[PDB]
Amino acid sequence: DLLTRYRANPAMMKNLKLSDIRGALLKFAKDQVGSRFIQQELASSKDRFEKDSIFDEVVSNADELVDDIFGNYVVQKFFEYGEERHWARLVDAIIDRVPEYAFQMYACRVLQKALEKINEPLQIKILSQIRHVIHRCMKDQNGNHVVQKAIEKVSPQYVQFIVDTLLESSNTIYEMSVDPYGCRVVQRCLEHCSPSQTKPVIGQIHKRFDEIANNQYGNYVVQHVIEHGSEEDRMVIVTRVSNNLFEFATHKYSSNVIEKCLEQGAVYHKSMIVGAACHHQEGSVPIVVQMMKDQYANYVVQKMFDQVTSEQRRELILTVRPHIPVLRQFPHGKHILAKLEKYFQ
RNA sequence: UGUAUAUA
Ligand SMILES: [Cl-]
Repeated sequence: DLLTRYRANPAMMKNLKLSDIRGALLKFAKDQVGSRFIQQELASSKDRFEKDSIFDEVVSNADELVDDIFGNYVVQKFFEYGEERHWARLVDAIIDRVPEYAFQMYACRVLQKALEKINEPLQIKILSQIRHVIHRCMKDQNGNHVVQKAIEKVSPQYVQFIVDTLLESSNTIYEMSVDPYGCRVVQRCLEHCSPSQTKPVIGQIHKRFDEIANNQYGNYVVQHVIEHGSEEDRMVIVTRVSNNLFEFATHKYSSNVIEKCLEQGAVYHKSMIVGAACHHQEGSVPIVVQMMKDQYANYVVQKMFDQVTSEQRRELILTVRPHIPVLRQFPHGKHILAKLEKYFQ
């Protein structure tokens, strides 16, 4: 009845405080208008006891509020930085159903707010439950964000079980790299995990490099290997793409990998790619010229002109200068050479 | 002329 009154004439009730909600916290937190009063009060109130008064109502009904369209924000407000005195109780209120909450679209946002704010003992206490559903959680539309959040906010030694799940079986990393949600977990792992953890992960990627490099999601995983992997990792990749420059460049997704190699690679990595592009075939035309005729590889050669040194750019100009006549007669070849005209003068 | 990344 208290909520029914407050919805009708809200401005006629501008004195309402959180201590007045009392046993109405459930109806308020699950209401569109009610949950905001709670949130606005929690943010604007300077009284620690008013905010603590409803907290036992929050703990008592946490299991019902975490995956509510509106209640999930009320629970999140008590995970904020100025509420550390309440973290341990709130985690215990939800700890046993974390395996469920990881897959729910509202409750997962609460688990992320927890991992973002709480201290390491409680973080490990939440990953304790994610351990039970980790493989299925990595691929979930909701759960992958909880695994991503753990990788960013928890020290590498306490997310080792996530890495060992990537190395669960021989095909796990391929399975994850080609999954629209598991591939995001692999990238976060490449960004934040220790070299002893990322070296076996990058090891599995190399064995099925071609498939992953041309997958609509795995190509992002390969691009993250180039940037965050070792210098030898970039060598094995650049040597791989250099010897198969035409195949990698003329496919929709692996063409982005060659672009990533040019933006990240050192001078001699650029030299391997430029050398392979200008390597004259005895019975045909240089690879860079065929690449300019392709729907995808033409963006790769302009990337070369934008990224290589002047002497390597010099090598490219002496290679395709005899070929502009036959190049202009291919689809979009006029716009391609026009973007390249600043290099042909 | 060519690719992704969840809440009122
Ligand atoms: Cl859902």
